[PDB]
Amino acid sequence: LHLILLPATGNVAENSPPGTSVHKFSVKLSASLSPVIPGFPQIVNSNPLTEAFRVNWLSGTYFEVVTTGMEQLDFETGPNIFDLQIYVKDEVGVTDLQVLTVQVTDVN
Amino acid sequence: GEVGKVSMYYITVTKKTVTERILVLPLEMSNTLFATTLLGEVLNYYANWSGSITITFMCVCDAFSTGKFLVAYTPPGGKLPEDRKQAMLGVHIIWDLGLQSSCTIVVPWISSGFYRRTKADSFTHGGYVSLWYQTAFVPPVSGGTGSILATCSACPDMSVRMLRDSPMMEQKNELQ
Amino acid sequence: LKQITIGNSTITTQDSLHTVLAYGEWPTYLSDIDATSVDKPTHPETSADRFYTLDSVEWQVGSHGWWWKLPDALKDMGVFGQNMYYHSMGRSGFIIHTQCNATKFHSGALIVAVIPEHQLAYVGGVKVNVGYDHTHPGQSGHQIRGPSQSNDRSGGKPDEDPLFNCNGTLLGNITIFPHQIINLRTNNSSTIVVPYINCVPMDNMLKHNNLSLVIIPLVPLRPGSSGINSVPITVTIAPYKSEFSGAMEAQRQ
Amino acid sequence: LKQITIGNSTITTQDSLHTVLAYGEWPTYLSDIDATSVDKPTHPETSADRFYTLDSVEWQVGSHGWWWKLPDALKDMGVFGQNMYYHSMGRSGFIIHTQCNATKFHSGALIVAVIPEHQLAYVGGVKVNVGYDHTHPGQSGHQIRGPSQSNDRSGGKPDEDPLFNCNGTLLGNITIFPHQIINLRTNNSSTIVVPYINCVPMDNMLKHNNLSLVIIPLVPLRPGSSGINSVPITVTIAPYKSEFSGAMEAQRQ
Amino acid sequence: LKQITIGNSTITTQDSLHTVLAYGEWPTYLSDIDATSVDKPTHPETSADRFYTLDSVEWQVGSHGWWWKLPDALKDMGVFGQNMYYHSMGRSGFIIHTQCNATKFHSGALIVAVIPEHQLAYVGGVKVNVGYDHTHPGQSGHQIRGPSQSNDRSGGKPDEDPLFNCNGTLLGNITIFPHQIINLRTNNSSTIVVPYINCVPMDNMLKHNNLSLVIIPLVPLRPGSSGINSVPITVTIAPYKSEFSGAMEAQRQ
Amino acid sequence: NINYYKDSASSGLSRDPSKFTQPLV
Amino acid sequence: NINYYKDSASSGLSRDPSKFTQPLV
Amino acid sequence: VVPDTKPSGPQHTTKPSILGAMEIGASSNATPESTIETRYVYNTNTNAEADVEMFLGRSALWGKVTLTRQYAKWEINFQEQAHIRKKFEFFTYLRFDMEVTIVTNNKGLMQIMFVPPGIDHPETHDDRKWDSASNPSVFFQPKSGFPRFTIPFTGLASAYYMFYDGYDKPKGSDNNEYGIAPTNDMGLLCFRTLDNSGGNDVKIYVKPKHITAWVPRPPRATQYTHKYSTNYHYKPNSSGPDEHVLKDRHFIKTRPLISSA
Amino acid sequence: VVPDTKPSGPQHTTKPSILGAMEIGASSNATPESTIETRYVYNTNTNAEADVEMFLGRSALWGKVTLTRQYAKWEINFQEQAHIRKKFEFFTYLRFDMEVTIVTNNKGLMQIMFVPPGIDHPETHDDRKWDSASNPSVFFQPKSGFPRFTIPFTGLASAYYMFYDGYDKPKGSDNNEYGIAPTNDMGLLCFRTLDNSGGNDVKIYVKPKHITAWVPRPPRATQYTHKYSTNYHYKPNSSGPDEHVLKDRHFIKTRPLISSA
Ligand SMILES: [Ca+2]
Ligand SMILES: [Ca+2]
Repeated sequence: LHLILLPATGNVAENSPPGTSVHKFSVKLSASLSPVIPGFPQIVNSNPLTEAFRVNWLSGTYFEVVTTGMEQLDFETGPNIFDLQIYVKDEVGVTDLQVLTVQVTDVN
Repeated sequence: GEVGKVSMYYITVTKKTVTERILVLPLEMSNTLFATTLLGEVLNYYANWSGSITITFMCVCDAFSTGKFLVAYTPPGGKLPEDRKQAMLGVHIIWDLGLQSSCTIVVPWISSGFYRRTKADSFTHGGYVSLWYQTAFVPPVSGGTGSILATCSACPDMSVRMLRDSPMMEQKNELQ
Repeated sequence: LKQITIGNSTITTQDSLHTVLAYGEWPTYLSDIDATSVDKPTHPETSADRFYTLDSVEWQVGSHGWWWKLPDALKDMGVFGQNMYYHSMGRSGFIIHTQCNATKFHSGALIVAVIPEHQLAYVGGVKVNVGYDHTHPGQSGHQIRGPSQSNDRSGGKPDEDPLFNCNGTLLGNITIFPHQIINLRTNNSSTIVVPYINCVPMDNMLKHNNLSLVIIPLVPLRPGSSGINSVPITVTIAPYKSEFSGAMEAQRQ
Repeated sequence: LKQITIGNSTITTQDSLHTVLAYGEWPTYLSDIDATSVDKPTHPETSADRFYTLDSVEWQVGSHGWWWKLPDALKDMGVFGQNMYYHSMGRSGFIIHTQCNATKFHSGALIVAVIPEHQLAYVGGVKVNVGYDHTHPGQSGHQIRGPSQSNDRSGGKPDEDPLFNCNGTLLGNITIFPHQIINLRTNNSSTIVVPYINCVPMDNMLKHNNLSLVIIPLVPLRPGSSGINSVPITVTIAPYKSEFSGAMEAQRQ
Repeated sequence: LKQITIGNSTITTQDSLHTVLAYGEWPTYLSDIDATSVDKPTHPETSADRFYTLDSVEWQVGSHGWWWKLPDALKDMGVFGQNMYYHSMGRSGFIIHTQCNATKFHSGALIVAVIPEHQLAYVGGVKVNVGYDHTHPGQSGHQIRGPSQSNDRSGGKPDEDPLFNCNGTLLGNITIFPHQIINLRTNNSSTIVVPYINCVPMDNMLKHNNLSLVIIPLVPLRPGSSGINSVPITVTIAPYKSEFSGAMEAQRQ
Repeated sequence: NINYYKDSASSGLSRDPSKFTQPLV
Repeated sequence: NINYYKDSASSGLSRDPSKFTQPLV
Repeated sequence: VVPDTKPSGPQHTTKPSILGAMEIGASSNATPESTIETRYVYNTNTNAEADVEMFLGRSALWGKVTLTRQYAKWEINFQEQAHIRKKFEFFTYLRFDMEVTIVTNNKGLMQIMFVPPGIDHPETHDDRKWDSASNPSVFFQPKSGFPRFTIPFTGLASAYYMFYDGYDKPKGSDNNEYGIAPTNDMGLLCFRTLDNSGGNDVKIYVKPKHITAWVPRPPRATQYTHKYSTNYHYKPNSSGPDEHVLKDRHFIKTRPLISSA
Repeated sequence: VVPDTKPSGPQHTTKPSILGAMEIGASSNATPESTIETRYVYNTNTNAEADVEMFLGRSALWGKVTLTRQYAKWEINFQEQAHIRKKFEFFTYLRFDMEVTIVTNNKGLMQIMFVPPGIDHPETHDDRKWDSASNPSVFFQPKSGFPRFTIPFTGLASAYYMFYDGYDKPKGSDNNEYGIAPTNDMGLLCFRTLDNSGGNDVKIYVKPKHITAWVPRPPRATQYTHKYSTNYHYKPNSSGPDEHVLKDRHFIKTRPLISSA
């Protein structure tokens, strides 16, 4: 398994709505065509700790990291940069952990 | 996504259990990895080149993150390794992280002919440079990260010949 | 451990690298074999050649960079600025000390380059020369503010993209210039000693900016376990072997 | 700071101790005063004498240890392994570099010993010779898996107790052997250079295992304030002054 | 009477001619004035430089010929083959001993030539490159199987005509190449010592076949008064001064 | 090596790395 | 014998059988 | 020539010749003798096609013109053609004499007039300012020969500015000119035909010789938009209502996945 | 010069200088002094027209092209013309500088551009890639002179491969290329006319000089079928239903009866 386009940097606005987009990635299916386990890809760890980055599933094998709004991004206070790690894992099971560095811009 | 941004110059590493291939640089002066550097945009003016490459990896992380990486150069004619046991059989170095962030692998001049073509083909391909986890990357937190950059240059024994046009320049409109 | 003393000032450091001497040459005085103007140039030598520290800029997350033109940044800094405003010509070497220190819990990098003749690109579109006011911002510098299609184009604004060095040439090839990297893991400071680089012996210090110090956050500032999300960067520039000739009225308004 | 280069490979370290030279002797070639077989031995000297890195083992909590027999571990590692399978006899010195680095927040120790002729005990009970397959595990090594009364005894399994060094002699007296300790407070690596130790000049590299690298977690791995509970240990073994004689068909199946 | 010993092997003959030394030069090692790659090449010198005897081919009536590419034929022959599969480049001289003996009642001839760069023709027709599998048959060689309009053309088959040397140049002019004739009236063997012939110092031993030993039944095998209608031909090839550089993973599948 | 025009500009084509790659003190 | 272009490739045409016909030992 | 490869055996050193530091702004001294075990190799290779006199002295096309009514006018600059402009913008200051070869497909009798700066050029053919006493002029027939003349270094400085971070006028001015536009003008070449026969295309091939390059710069990684301007935001469509969008026109290609190439 | 004939009287020897053996792979040492009674003959004859520099250095035609729309393109190879290809395939490796003379019947102003390997050639006349800063280009008028330039030895080896028994790619590949096609490319020459007047035929006469021939080969006894391919089964008719027959096209003539010629 591979995570397409993840070693990467996303960008969220400061006061972003719950449901906004912060990076669009994909997964190449390891030449055996064994699909992804439907709970996965997840976010195991974040760098300081973080909720509200939930990985969503777009139409197909393409996914997306989406702020769910359980935690507000407040740039005038901290923290402003997160390093979530995204954990795809397929049906037979060959995992791939890849980092999405998420920055927070300043809305002013 | 990262081209057009400053974040195309580094990759992000983490603490993993199993060894993963982190980065592959194919040793081509026509590949966009090398051809946009100083060494590559000089060597793209010349149809042939002969010499050794220096590639220096720097890990930007905090002062407590340590790690060992295997930087292997597969010589020409060999497949891209896809296993660390297949990569350690080539020209490799193993660098620790502490008190200095940089380490240089000298990609030596291993070739059948006397000169290698700049526009890479299968007859004179230069091989591959691959970065591996030797033992890990262990940061002071569980989800901590490091940012590995890379620079390239020429060794003193590097030569070029057959000065040609550069493919790194276009002109489609008229400059008025 | 390092110490740099130019008169009435002193720079001290603890975790510092080798000082970069730009193109292997120290700042010198203009020799009689290389001079064109006939009058005797002035030599302040102790009140102009001294460490002037500019305003601190804040390295936050999402900061794309800063640049200071030289000798434009020292135009209101002391008797160097007064001698620049009162003379027709001038030449000067520089000793640029850049300071940013955070912790052993922070991450980040700063490529600190000194570009001779940084002819900045226009912010985009039509054939418009960039403004005098926008390439001469003083000691405040110019926060690079990042590329966007929605950037203001009113009146010859300079380019805002740090990747193309705001003149079209790629960052990462910026290491052909006299540079140092402030990696917070290993060092905290960067000293660059630049001679007078121009194809002319002396020129007008207000019209022409010879050097341009450029600081780019190559890797962003991770705070780590520590609640400090932004660390100041201070730039301390000292003229060295500065001379001026052709004294005249003050060129102000 | 240290650097060990044997051809087509290079070991580099930052926080490293003195290299241990086993019994004060460097690996040499077989002299004509100490040789028995008449034919000229081969000397690969650049493609066999190189750093082969085995698979990484995971130092968790509750890991009792690992061992790799030599030159059994390099049996499928390159032209050293190919020359071992194609020759009747062989001798080789070794340069064993063990790497484990965690942090300044981790605790732990690793006694990394090189035992000549580690005749392993049976896993327990009746007079049963231990198996060929269990003392020749390749580059994967053998996780020591701890003592228990419920250990499998099917087919000459080796002993699983790290305290008795899996041959009945006490750990802690293992420092009579060429060893180093990887204490994560002070160092992260351990280099041991072993000559050819045998009472015979050359022997069959598949039947006889001369050395046996043994790594024991003396003190467990405390993670400290950091969520990393397990750190990999990588073993990089390089043959040195390896020679082989009596060429023949490949001794595989 | 003749004897050729290269280590761990020995060739002996009774009715043998002068040994042919190809182009007057012995196989040598690559000098430092003629080398391009920087790393130190390996030198097996006793386990690769030895007489490897390939499979025997049967000289019947109607046999048009056989050819073995070199160093392709020794790709699974011992540590020479193992060093070829594990290295990026290699050069080697060869000592080719061809053996065919029948009787004083048999008749026949065998032109045994060594062709440098035997670029074989396609078996016929359209612009199609010949296959990798058909010009690399291993130690089994390629029975030439005679010209016909009904020969298989599937997948870049090589040319099957021995008269045009399967590249368009006439047989009988094949004596410009290092050759010997095995005329069963006078001799039974033919030894040809070839140096490394290439316009490059070392190349990949799997992609490029430098030499090509070609044996053609010039005059057919008459049995005479004796009921033996077919006599085996054995080819014993020894590398000589073989060296390899640029060690890497095995280039197999 | 003749100068056919008796001028220095009229001639043909005429004929250390360490100022870069090591600009240290 | 003058070289009018000051180059070795720019010149004109430049100027034992026993490796063949007797390649014996 | 380049240095030969020195032999290196196995080394067990405590000063690593391969752990450096990128932060000091100095490149590595690392040769292949540090990393592997090398052999001696006689290196006869040269970089004599890579020095500035051979890198730049090639006779690039600097400008094209087309005779409209027996008349063309070209101001001498390396700025209309991107391939020679990139090679010149490798450096900051360049001091070079230039020889100027005119390749015209006109058949007949042509005149070039090198008008030095500070005077009125002839605005047409048959103009009175073609009859000049001191302006250097070249008459030639394009059949049987190409014309060629060396313009020496006319600089007003020790070198030409490839880049200028300054302005020609003080702060209060309004027609200020950024860049290298006021710092140096190499005159202009005025072309006319005294016959009518052939074509109209005039190509000006200029070769820099006796070159001295003074401060290295990054090679340009974007296509040029204007001249004397160093911009790189190309505004492709002026008419349609996607007008204020700006392409980048760089040469960095993308790969589908790192650690798979 | 060739050796003189030595005088030889009647000889009654026991070591015959005329009984040899063909099987040893060595040719005979037999001179006419062995077989007959010779006289002294001063031989001033030379073989100075038979050495490789005089055998190959003659300026053979290597390729023809025809300008279609003011444009031609020829990749440099000795493979289209059989008479120079046979003389080169006398040998295995050849190291030679080559001078290239262009014989065109076009009247006007032509341009040759030697495009070195690894870049895009101009795909037409009036293309932007004719305006190049570093590609070596030749402008000439074909009336009053033929153009000529020496391309030195551009080899990536010590010699050119006339024959290559190898492939450019490893065993698992599918687009493998047998022969000398990947081993060396001598660039290409791009022709264009800046006028329109004359003809379209461009002939490229290439003379190998400073030649060093390295391994002798049999001269080819069959006609060539393709290039870079060394085939010789000519497939004459593709349409009709005798299609899969293959002529041989050799030069061995037959006589009606041996021992009667
Ligand atoms: Ca806010
Ligand atoms: Ca804000």
